[PDB]
This record gives sequence, structure tokens and C-alpha cells, in this order.
Amino acid sequence: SGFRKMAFPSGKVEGCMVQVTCGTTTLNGLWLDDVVYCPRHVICTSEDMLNPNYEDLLIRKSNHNFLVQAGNVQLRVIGHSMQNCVLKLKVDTANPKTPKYKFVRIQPGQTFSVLACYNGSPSGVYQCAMRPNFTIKGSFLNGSCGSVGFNIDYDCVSFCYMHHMELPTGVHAGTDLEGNFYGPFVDRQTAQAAGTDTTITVNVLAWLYAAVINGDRWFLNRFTTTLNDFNLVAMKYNYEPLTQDHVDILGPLSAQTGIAVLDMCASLKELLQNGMNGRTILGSALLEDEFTPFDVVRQCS
Amino acid sequence: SGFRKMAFPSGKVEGCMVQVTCGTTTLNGLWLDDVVYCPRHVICTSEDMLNPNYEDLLIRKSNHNFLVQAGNVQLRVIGHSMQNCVLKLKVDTANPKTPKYKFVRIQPGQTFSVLACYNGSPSGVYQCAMRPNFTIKGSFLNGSCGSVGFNIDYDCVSFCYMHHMELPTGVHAGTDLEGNFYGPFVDRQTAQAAGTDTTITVNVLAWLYAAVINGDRWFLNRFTTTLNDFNLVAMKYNYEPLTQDHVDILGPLSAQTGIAVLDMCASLKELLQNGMNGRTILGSALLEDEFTPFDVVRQCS
Ligand SMILES: CN(C)CCCNC(=O)C[C@H](Cc1ccc(F)cc1)NC(=O)[C@@H](Cc1ccc(Cl)cc1Cl)NC(=O)[C@H](N)Cc1ccccc1C#N
Ligand SMILES: CN(C)CCCNC(=O)C[C@H](Cc1ccc(F)cc1)NC(=O)[C@@H](Cc1ccc(Cl)cc1Cl)NC(=O)[C@H](N)Cc1ccccc1C#N
Repeated sequence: SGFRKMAFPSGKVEGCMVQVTCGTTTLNGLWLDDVVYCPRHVICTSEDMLNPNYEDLLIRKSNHNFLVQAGNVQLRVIGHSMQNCVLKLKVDTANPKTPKYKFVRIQPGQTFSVLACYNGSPSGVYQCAMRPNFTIKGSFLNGSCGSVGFNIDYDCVSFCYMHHMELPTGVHAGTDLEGNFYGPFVDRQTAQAAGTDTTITVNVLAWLYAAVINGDRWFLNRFTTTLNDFNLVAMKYNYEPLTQDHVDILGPLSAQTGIAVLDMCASLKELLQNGMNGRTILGSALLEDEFTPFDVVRQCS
Repeated sequence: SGFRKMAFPSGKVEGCMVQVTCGTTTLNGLWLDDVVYCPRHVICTSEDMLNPNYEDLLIRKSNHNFLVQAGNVQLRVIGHSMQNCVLKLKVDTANPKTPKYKFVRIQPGQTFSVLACYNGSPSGVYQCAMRPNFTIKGSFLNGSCGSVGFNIDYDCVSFCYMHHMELPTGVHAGTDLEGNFYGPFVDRQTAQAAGTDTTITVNVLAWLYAAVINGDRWFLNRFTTTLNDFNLVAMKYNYEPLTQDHVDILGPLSAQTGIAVLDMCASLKELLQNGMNGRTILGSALLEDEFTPFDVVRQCS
């Protein structure tokens, strides 16, 4: 029992992290087979960063402009190309530690694990949700660009995030591994804002179920509700509307506890109108919304 | 910027996890050089577990009673010995992925990373504090025994925890890697209770500093206090007394923010007497006490 913020084991990704240097700019890259993936703004000087034209800047580059280091062993770049906002550097050596992997794009409210790296050296691991406004509330310092986010599924690493920048508000923005940004952001050093965020309702309910499974029951009640009347109370408190497929995914948890989703929605409604009266749920005084139904099942099974 | 619950990269430990089987009992072991470490209660049947005599049970064992699996490759046991509550199995192959390592015992309030494993296969990573009553609030299912807790320091893994049992309250108890239990627990299946827990004051203050560094300032005040008057308010709220060496460790954070420790203690006092009035600090509605001053510096530097 117990419920913790849990990341995937990071070793399969650690064996892929390299250091990509161009000019005086150094960030992290991802070495899979004979290709290295990194953020394209590594080809930028500090002045280029204000209003870059990346097709121009890459055209003015040669393979020998790129220093790739897999630890102390420098790697030989034999080709380079752009894939939207990620740079691809072809190297002469396939990575012998390349795991089975996919490039996948995740939806808002889905979670993943981040391997925060600096100078190609992994330094920390944590869990993250993609917020509804397409930012992540990460933990990232200078040098972290090129750090990746991933999920693991039977020894296959699904890479879903590459880190590109920190917004003025201190939240973080990046791309998928094909270089398409999440949300309406671009890779240039201008003060960009995110839309207004919202609470991931389905995740809050998954976490309420985790609480019952771990023996926290004080918030439960005999009341039930309908799907339509709950969503009326969501919008008032800045919660996403609950769909019927969201109820369906919560099916297994509802089964394992004997608490219908709409029964649990009634308890959520009460917590929103009245707060917690100084009590906690799974060690938190807030409704936590960064655990998916899948994350809960994985930890409670 | 940002502040997340952060674990150490787990790859160096993943390369050490094996599956130790005796009879019908299977748990996780730790393979370093030519020795495998696991919890000694693997030599117990379900009846032995009630009131075991481990010197008797090990004496009745031979090397061939122990099945060790490093993945699919079975390992050859050539010797066995007991080290308090951990079993040592000597194998014929040194682990080629053995990292540089130490066995260290941690103090209450110190944190570490847990690699939760099942059948010798790593499945998740999270951070933990050793509570003042010598339990950890972990996340562990059947099969997790033998999972280890560790810190990393310049590619040296300091192993500090092996998981042995879950208490009736759902908290977890284990040993150091020399097999000495943390706290007053023993490896037998009886309902054991932990002493009363307390909040790690120095960690709460480290986390308040992390908040200021990340721009959360609403809780600050112009008041200051003395070391003696603060500790009077601690005991009333079940907080550990603050020592002068605790102030000293908080030195660097106090310097980096311009907020003397005793100035920050005044803000803590106010939060305890008045609560948060519905506001949050670093995404939490509670005073978090599982980040050490070291953890904060590492993430804010
Ligand atoms: C107290 N606290 C919570 C308040 C918030 C303080 N927050 C910052 O000061 C980060 C600033 C915020 C900012 C400022 C001016 C702008 F106009 C745009 C953004 N942001 C960067 O400095 C970008 C500029 C940038 C570089 C490259 C591209 Cl493509 C786009 C942009 Cl916006 N630097 C990176 O993100 C680096 N690569 C990685 C990095 C460096 C320093 C600090 C964090 C990180 C991360 N992670
Ligand atoms: C809703 N929820 C929060 C309420 C709490 C429910 N909590 C439990 O039901 C776990 C029980 C609690 C218990 C019950 C009777 C006792 F008399 C002693 C302890 N505890 C075990 O079942 C030990 C018995 C045991 C085995 C070996 C030794 Cl040396 C000592 C003991 Cl106490 N089993 C392990 O710990 C396994 N190895 C690993 C394991 C198995 C199942 C579940 C969790 C874990 C973990 N982690």
C-alpha cells in the first residue's frame, strides 16, 4: 500500500543522453541508433535567439560545427537535417544501448517521466502531467534543454517530450520527438504566455479512488449524482467537463472499490463546495490532479 | 525554476537487481560484485514467519536451495552467510555492471530514492524521507521486499535502505545494507507499531526557502524571533526542536535569499497559528517536510 508520485525507471533513457555543442551553446541530445536528436535552437547565438530564421541558420552550418560527446568519447557527425523544431545529427556509430522505442505525442492530462540532464549527464527524475494549456510544471535550470520525457511499456520506451524553454511564469514548454510544439509556442526568446489552465477532473477522481484503496474514506458520502449535474459544478470551479468515456476509463477503479463514478462525483462536489476542513487525502491538503487512472492502477496493482 | 519531488537517476541500481528464490518464496536481491544481498526472511515458509529462528533456518539450508536469476540467466550460488537481517549469497560471477558504491546508514529526516522492484524487475522510482519514528511512507506491494533505497554522489551509489515489511498502518520498515533495522522492528510477521511521528522542522524551513527562491512570498513577514521562543511553538504543534546546527545547515539558503533563519522561523510560526487561508506554497496546501536543505540546493542549483 501507500501512494507516491512515481516515475518510470530511467536507466534505459540514461544510456541515450549525449551532449551536443555548437559554437558556445551546449545542451542535451538523445542518441538512438545512429541519430542524435536535440533542440534546433542549439545553432543559435544569443542574438539569433531573438528572431531566428532556422532554415537560414542551418544552411550556414556544416557537420564539423557540431560537437557531440557521449561521455568523454566525442562522436563523428556525418549528416544533419531539421525535423520541425528538432535537429537530427547523423553519427558514424549506432548507440549500442539503444532500447526498443517509439515516438508518441501525448494528450493533455496524460503523465510522463522526465529525465533532467545537464551537459549530457542525467541528474534527476520526476513525474509530470501535460497541463490542459499545454505547459508542464517542471523543474529545470539553465542547461536542461534537450531533456526528454518518456513512458515505459514492457521495455519499450515511448518518448513523448523534449524540453525547449521556460516561460516567464516559470512553467516549461517543449515538443514531441518529431519537433512539433505542444501548445501555441515557438522556439524564440520572446515573452510568450500560456492560456488559462484548468484542473484535470478525471485525474482528480482517479486519485480519490486511490485514496479509498489506501483506506482514506472520510470524504465519501451516500449521495449520488447525474453526469449532467456534476459538469454544472465543474465549470464554476474551473474543472474540465466529465465525458462518458472518462467515466468508462474510471470503470476498473469504480469496480475495485464498489463506488460508482457518479457516487464519487458527489463526493468531489462536496469537497469543492466545502473544502477539506483541515483534513488531508493521501498526504495532501489539495485535490491532486496529476495522476491518471492508469498511474493509479499501476501503483494499486 | 520549478520545484518537484525529484529522485536520483536509477540506472546504476537497475543493473544490480536480481531475483532470489528459496522454496516458494521469491523476492528481490542486490547483486554487487560476486555477492547478492536480500532480506533473510526469504528462507522462511509461511509458518516459519510467525516466530522464526534464523540461525536454525539458515543452518538447514544449502547453496542449491537458492535460485538466483539475473534476468533469464540463472546464477550459481557458491556460499551463503547471514549479516544480521540480510542474507549474503556468494555467486560465481562478479556483476559487470557493479558501480562504485558504499553502504551508509541515514539519520531521521534524511531523504533517499527508492527503486521499487518485483521479481527482480525495476518498476518505479520515488523519493522518501526516513520519518522520525524510523518508518518510511513508501509505496510497495506484495513482492517488493528487497527493493533498495539509495543516494548518488558523483557516480558513487550510497545504498542506505533495504525494504523488509509493511506495518499494519501501511507504513514500511526496513534495514540498512548491513542488515540492522531502522527503528524498533524485527523481521517476523507480527503486528508491530511505530512510535508517534513528528514533523521535520529543518526540512519545512528548507522548503519555505525553496518557495521564496521560486517566487512564492505571501507567507513572509517583517517579524523575527529567537531560537528559544520558536522551539516553544514547535512542541505545541508536534514539530522537532530546532538546533543551532540546523540553523547552520540552513545558512546557504538564508544567504541566497537574504532571509535570516530566525526571520523565516517567524513566518513558520504564523503559518502554524493561522493556517494557509486557502492558499498554496509550491503547489501544496500543506507544509511539506520531506525535502532536506541539500535536496533544495540541488534543485535550486
Ligand atoms: C522565480 N521564477 C519562478 C520566475 C521565472 C524566471 N524564469 C526565467 O528567468 C526563465 C526565462 C523566462 C523568460 C524570460 C524572457 C523571455 F523573453 C522569455 C522567457 N526563460 C529563459 O531564460 C529561456 C529563454 C529562451 C531560450 C531559448 C528559447 Cl527557444 C526560448 C526562450 Cl524563451 N531560456 C531557457 O529556457 C533555457 N534554454 C533553459 C533555462 C534557462 C534559465 C532558466 C531556466 C531554464 C529552463 N528550463
Ligand atoms: C489499506 N491499507 C493502507 C491498510 C494496511 C494493509 N497492509 C497490509 O495488509 C500489509 C500487512 C500488514 C500486517 C498485517 C499483519 C501483520 F501481522 C503484520 C503486518 N503486512 C504484511 O502483509 C507483511 C507481513 C510480513 C512479512 C514478512 C515480515 Cl519479515 C514481516 C511481516 Cl509483518 N508482508 C510484507 O510486508 C510483504 N513482504 C510485502 C507486502 C505484502 C503485502 C502488502 C504490502 C507489502 C509491502 N510492502
